[PDB]
Amino acid sequence: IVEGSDAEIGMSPWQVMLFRKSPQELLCGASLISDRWVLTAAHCLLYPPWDKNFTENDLLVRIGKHSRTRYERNIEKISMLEKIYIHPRYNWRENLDRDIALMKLKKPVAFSDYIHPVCLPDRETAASLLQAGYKGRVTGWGNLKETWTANVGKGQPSVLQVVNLPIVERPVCKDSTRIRITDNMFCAGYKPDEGKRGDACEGDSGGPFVMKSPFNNRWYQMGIVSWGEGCDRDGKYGFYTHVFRLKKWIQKVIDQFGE
Amino acid sequence: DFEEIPEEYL
Amino acid sequence: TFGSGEADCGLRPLFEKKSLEDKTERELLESYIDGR
Ligand SMILES: *C(=O)[C@H](CCCCC(=N)N)[C@H]1CCC[C@@H]1O
Repeated sequence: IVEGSDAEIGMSPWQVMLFRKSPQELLCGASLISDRWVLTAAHCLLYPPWDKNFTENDLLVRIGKHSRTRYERNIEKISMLEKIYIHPRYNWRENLDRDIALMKLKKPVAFSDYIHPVCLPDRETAASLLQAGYKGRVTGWGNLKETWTANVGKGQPSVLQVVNLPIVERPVCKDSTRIRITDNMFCAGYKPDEGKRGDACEGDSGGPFVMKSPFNNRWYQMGIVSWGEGCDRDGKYGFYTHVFRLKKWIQKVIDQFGE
Repeated sequence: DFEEIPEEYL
Repeated sequence: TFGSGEADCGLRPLFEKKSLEDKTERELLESYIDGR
């Protein structure tokens, strides 16, 4: 996260780390949506242009964390994957449309003060809250400064970072880029004029864009960190997978097994 | 860069 | 069943459950046409 701040403890108990186990590295963020299911971006697992194709045994999920690099000994839980599910129409050839994947955990995590699932939006929550100008919140352990152009100024955080960003109008989104934007995406970020900055950045992909409902005070995940051009570049915006538009597939796959 | 995790996780 | 279990979703043990607010959540709520 670029221009964010350190998260408080327990501020985002659904945040998950996607961790590969050899070499040990952070791949991406993710989110806990029940005791056995994790949501992330499909491009974290599967991206043929770069010969990226992770399977279950390649990966660990780490839940309950705050420190990026510490093994957080009586706090985090580490889990193994039993099944990865990518959207059958994820478009990695062109524009990362339907950039979504579900992961089944080998066995359920227990909740705690540090581990708690986020809600998924329904129609009226989506309708009400997904409006330009409304702010949501993005969290992650990715770079603090632009890294598809690998950067200094500090580099990597020690703790989970947070930033709050406005949703932007679709015309301005589509006018900022040459990429074809779909209805399964939205964009977010401040405009060049507004004074404030901030963005997700490398290593943040796959993580939650969340909003808090003013009607029932619950946190809902509205987006997944999906893509962008650079990090925090003026006149560019982050793009997020639209979680409500792909909710039938999510329900479908967690109903089919589903046991 | 990461601290060592327990070998029951690999 | 209820949700996927929860039901309890999106209420954080250390914040909403204890009626405590985080440092920046007012910024979000104030952008939602403030409210009143
Ligand atoms: C994910 O970590 C990044 C980009 C996420 C931030 C995009 C932005 N809002 N500037 C992906 C970029 C290429 C592969 C990475 O997974």
